[PDB]
Amino acid sequence: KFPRVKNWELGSITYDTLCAQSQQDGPCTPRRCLGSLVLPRPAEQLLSQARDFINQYYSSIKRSGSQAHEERLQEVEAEVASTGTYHLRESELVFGAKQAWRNAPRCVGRIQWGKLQVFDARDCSSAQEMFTYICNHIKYATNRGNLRSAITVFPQRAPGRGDFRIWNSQLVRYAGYRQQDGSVRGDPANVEITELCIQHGWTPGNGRFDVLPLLLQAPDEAPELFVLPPELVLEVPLEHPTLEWFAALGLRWYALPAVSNMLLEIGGLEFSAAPFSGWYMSTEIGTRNLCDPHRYNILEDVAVCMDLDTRTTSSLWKDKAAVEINLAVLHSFQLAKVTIVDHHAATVSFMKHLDNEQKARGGCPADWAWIVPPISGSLTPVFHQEMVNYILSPAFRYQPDPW
Amino acid sequence: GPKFPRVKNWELGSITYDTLCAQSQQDGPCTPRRCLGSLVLPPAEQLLSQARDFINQYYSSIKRSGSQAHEERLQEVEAEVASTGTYHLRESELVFGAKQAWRNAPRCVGRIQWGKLQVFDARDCSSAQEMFTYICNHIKYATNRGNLRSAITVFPQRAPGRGDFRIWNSQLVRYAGYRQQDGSVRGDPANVEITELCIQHGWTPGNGRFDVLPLLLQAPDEAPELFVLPPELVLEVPLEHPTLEWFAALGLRWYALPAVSNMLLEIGGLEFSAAPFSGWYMSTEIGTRNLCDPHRYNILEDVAVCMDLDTRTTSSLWKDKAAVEINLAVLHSFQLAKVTIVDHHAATVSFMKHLDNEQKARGGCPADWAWIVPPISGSLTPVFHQEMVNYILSPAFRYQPDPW
Ligand code: HEM
Ligand code: HEM
Ligand SMILES: CNCc1cc(OCc2ccc3ccc(N)nc3c2)ccc1Cl
Ligand SMILES: CNCc1cc(OCc2ccc3ccc(N)nc3c2)ccc1Cl
Ligand SMILES: C[C@H](O)[C@H](O)[C@H]1CNc2nc(N)[nH]c(=O)c2N1
Ligand SMILES: C[C@H](O)[C@H](O)[C@H]1CNc2nc(N)[nH]c(=O)c2N1
Ligand SMILES: [Zn+2]
Repeated sequence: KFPRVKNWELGSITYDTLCAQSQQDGPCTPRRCLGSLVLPRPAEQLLSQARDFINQYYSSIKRSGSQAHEERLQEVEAEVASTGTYHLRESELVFGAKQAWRNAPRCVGRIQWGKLQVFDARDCSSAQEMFTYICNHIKYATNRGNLRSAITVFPQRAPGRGDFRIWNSQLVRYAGYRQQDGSVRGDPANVEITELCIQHGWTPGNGRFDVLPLLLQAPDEAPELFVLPPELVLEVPLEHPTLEWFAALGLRWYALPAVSNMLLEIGGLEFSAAPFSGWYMSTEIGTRNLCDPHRYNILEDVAVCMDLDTRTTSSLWKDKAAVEINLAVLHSFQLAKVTIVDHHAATVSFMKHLDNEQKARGGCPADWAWIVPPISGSLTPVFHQEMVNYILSPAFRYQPDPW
Repeated sequence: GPKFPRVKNWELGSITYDTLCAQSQQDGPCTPRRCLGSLVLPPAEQLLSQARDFINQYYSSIKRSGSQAHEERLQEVEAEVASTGTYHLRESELVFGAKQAWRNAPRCVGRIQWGKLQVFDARDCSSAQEMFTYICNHIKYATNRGNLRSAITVFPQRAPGRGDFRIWNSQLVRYAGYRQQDGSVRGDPANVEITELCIQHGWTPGNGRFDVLPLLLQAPDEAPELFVLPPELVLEVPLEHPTLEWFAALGLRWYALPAVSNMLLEIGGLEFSAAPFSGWYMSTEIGTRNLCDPHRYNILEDVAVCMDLDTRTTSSLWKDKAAVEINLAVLHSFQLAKVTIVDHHAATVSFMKHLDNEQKARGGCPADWAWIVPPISGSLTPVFHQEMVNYILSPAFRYQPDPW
């Protein structure tokens, strides 16, 4: 019933009891673990999810059973009974957004969960308005390199009406230009979105790091195209501390990781456009974004600059180049005074988070395969920590691409 | 479409479906409410069903499913359980079973090799001395002076009302772990308990960082007896670095042969409590886990200081740098000594090929992602980007409680 969770570096044993609060099914069954899969394969429903959330909210401020609690439950019940739905008070929304981050099993950065600026953009009626909110989000979150976590929340979904959607997966993304000679200039993860932009009338560039426009969509309307003011988008040229040739690669990355394709669910209400940003862990850029084969794929180029043996795997040329690239990202962001965390500091902070959550709730939902970094796994403490994975609401969820 | 798990490779974009998982009879630790996949250790009627199942598997493998000999073997096994409460496997059944157990092992990245496994039948063994002889032969055969060969030696099965054959050590080769009076550990901390068990049983202990442990061997209903391995049987590789000349002076070494000996081999409900097996190392096992784990030899800081790295800050990536050079030293020295080894890139590539083989051969392959992905350079290898389905097929290797 209650899972025995062991740390194999220290011998420590905990027991997760938070998992009992899980109301949603994951992809595993006793016959097969599907834990490594990236994506997933009436009115009393909503009402019970609403009651549960309001109950959480009032417990958070230590006022359970009180008359403000009991009254808020009836407001929620009266509205659902008459309209099939209801609305969150802003304070509740602020709470809900923090819990969704706190509950995100794949996020290594949750030590920060209580510090989150929440912009209420539920009074949005057009793509143009959505653009203003996004520009402001970016300005606030970027704060000249002293990054600050933020989320902007657009109107929730409503029955028989199209969704508010940001078509881009992140607020800032580099273009992917498919050359007709088989290759791709720019970021191959972004080929499809780049093509959507062009079809919607964007005039494309031809660099490896062309910042994409935002395609914003208000309900049942064609998406509209907005170019982000170049001064809003802070970027960091990459250079290496000892390899003077590194900067000559023209490599660079943007400061702000702002995810915009996820759906935020609070108390049974769904928010299809709710972009959020924190700051980068260095490996995201250094390992995944630049070294992944289906991305910028720079491993070989850097290895040759380093004059390593490329002819054989046993010279570990890949491992060596990757370390230097990650070092270039850390150095450069620190040089440009932009908030960034290395994977050792991050994982160490995540262990402290686990301990805080253990005392606070009796567990912490965590997805080992995502929490463990993409290089130097067992060299971080999270590797040796067993983790229980489950779904708590409020939550961030994936949703289909709107096209 | 298909009512089976869909499996994606995110590098290549390719999709497969796992139908093999339908063959699983034993439940794992996960439920719809929570995934426990990262957890390291989570009657004649029952026997007969497992026995019938394995006999069906065996006859399938030789393409005689539904045949007269198949049905006679079924009747033969049932009648044997009917009078003894257990049954016995034929030689070729044991060979097929042992190989299928390796094939079925979700955590093993080396399964491309699964059909080339030398199976030594040792079901005649009747003493601890004789266990020693068999073990020595295994080591000689498998070590083959550096040109390593996969092998398993299978000792008599669990019998009703008779003690188990057990090998107390977790591997046939392991370094002593000597607990110091100043709290620390000399040698391998992983092996503190078995070292103390060896001493309690009469072994005169050394005081090195790399003292090879004696074997504690247990024949049925008898106390374990102690056997020292003749040193020439135990191939070691001194560690040096291709370009960093000082690395040799660290005096580090590792043994050639990884030979796991505490696992239980299960076949058709028959349980072989002693069935040590061995292949060859993947370099990250030695270079990353055994030598760099904090709770193992923990040499990361030593090496980083020799490399003159800034160890006062995480963001210098000193751990990452030292780790790479240690791994490189493992590879270089094993190659120089001409002792079979595989780096984590070559291994993971070979595992992708294996997944493709098994997709065609069996409609899928049970695989534990957290264990298949290597402990350094994870996403630099192709398996990181490969979704995997994990489940228990039988025949299997299983963990078993320690004899004491
Ligand atoms: C403040 C610093 C933060 C750091 C260092 C951090 C770190 C990370 C990293 C490394 C990942 C893995 C992402 C990947 O490989 O694609 C991740 C995932 C995630 N993060 Fe954070 N994060 C931070 C802030 C936030 C904030 C403010 C939110 C939302 C309020 C958030 C929500 C999430 C979610 C929902 C995931 C999982 C995405 C998925 O399931 O695909 N994070 N985080
Ligand atoms: C031939 C070369 C082989 C290589 C390179 C190889 C590689 C590996 C590696 C790296 C692991 C991870 C273990 C750990 O980190 O603790 C592993 C696990 C495992 N291997 Fe293989 N292996 C090989 C041969 C074999 C053979 C011959 C057998 C048995 C007949 C076998 C059975 C297993 C089993 C049962 C595990 C899982 C152990 C556990 O679950 O705790 N392997 N292998
Ligand atoms: C799961 N496939 C990639 C994917 C990642 C997503 O999130 C990545 C993500 C999410 C939140 C983050 C927060 C901070 C940070 N530095 N990186 C972060 C990275 C969202 C949608 C998709 Cl489709
Ligand atoms: C659970 N981790 C410790 C443990 C590891 C075990 O096996 C590790 C193992 C098993 C087989 C291997 C075969 C080849 C190889 N290179 N390494 C191999 C490593 C068995 C039991 C235990 Cl208790
Ligand atoms: C197949 C595998 O589950 C997939 O590639 C995962 C593994 N772990 C990850 N971990 C993080 N942080 N981000 C990712 O995109 C992934 N991808
Ligand atoms: C807690 C976690 O499951 C544990 O550290 C695992 C992770 N993956 C592993 N992978 C391999 N190959 N060997 C191991 O011992 C482990 N340990
Ligand atoms: Zn699972």
